[PDB]
Amino acid sequence: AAAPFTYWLNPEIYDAGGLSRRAFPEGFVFGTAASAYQVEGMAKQGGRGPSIWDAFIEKPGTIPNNATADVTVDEYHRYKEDVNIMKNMGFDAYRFSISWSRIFPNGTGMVNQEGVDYYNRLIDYMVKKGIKPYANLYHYDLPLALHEQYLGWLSPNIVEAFADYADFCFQTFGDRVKDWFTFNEPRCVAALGYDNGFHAPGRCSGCDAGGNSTTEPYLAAHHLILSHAAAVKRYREKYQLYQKGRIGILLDFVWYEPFSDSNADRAAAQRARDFHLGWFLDPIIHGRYPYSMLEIVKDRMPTFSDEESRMVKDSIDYVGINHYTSFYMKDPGPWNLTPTSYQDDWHVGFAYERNGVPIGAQANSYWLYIVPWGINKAVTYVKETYGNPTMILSENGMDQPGNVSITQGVHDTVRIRYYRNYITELKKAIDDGAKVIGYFAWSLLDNFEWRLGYTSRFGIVYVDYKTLKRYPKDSAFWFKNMLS
Ligand SMILES: OC[C@H]1O[C@@H](O)[C@@H](O)[C@@H](O)[C@@H]1O
Repeated sequence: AAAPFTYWLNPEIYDAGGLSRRAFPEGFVFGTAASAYQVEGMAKQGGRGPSIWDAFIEKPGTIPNNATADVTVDEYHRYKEDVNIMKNMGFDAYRFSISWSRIFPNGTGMVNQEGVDYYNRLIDYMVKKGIKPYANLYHYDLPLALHEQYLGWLSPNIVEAFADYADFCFQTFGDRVKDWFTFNEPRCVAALGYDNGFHAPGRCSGCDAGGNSTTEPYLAAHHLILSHAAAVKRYREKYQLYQKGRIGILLDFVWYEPFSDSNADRAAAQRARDFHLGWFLDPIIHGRYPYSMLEIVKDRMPTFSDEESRMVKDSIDYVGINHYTSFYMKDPGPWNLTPTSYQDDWHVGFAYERNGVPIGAQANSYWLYIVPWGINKAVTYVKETYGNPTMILSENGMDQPGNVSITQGVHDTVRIRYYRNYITELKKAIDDGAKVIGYFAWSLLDNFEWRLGYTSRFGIVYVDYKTLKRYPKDSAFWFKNMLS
């Protein structure tokens, strides 16, 4: 049992700000989201082959305090408890991811039956408890074998490797999983993996592992798009009419607000949207890359053949938008001109304040600014720009510093205000015609936050890493109250 202050009843819990299920469309889904590597543990066990993150983690100094996700919050063994918390808090759904290398230790070939069994236990238990499973197929965890064989996303070989893996998952799990995502944040897979080397496999221009920031991110993104399209084709031709599910992709989207009303600032904000979201959503909706990207990046960007363009266009039933934050965008003056990096290709200036006033308070993470109206502007933008496609707001949340006690950690009033305000702004966008059908908080549990390790807590449930005990935060109860 914890210190007395743990059990103070935060009155913010009961201020739902006017929100309930009645403020949302009939059958609107409220969920939480996690990922295999961040929550499962058993990284080197249960027959799981290693991923790129397992080798990347081995360089000392990469994770703070050289922490690993070998155990993390141990959802492999504690999945029943986690599902029960989800149910008790009133959630309808859980978006989780399947570990490619847990099913295919070598990426292709032999199946790890022990991994298959785990996901079957997990899915069977969610169905038993009335939590809808939303399965994401890839969450930063490429099997290491594939990276060793042909450098993973940088080779056209990855496309059939992935499609076959997707295919197997549909065959095996699709009798009860009716909601699929191919990828989480392919932009990040490409940009962090191959532009700045911040994420595995740590490739970039200056990087230890080698790389080329001018070409490799574009090559990676191209094969991610082809792999998504190839996977969806399997689903549609072989499973969809029989299983009656749906398939989409999850795309991160930072809102870019023009800094001023000038043509140049307004154009800069559009350019950033092109490179951030358009990069993936233009091909999926129009069968082609953003014009700006083609004119700036020229031949450093691959092109789709006519056959590819047809496979890629309309290759979703819905799009998941992951949204956290917003920045101001400036025209940065005259552009160079000589290729440097995907990020430099955007040719923009970032701004985090205007007239001495910050755009929002900062969460723990260096990148996260709390800007509730950004979620409204983002959703309206995809509605207007893309013919109002069916959307899931597939991630939203914020982090506390990792190094806080149970007692301090559970009283997360800042997160309550975060969710109340963001969900209010999302509601306004729906009232004005946006076709959103679900919302997912990141995340249920404090977990392994990639390069930040355990110095960042995103959960609505506090996890003591010493004991692995769960303590619902005030924000979990805020949801419980709002959802009934
Ligand atoms: O930063 C919080 C979260 O944001 C998205 O990238 C998620 O898909 C996770 O990978 C991550 O933990």
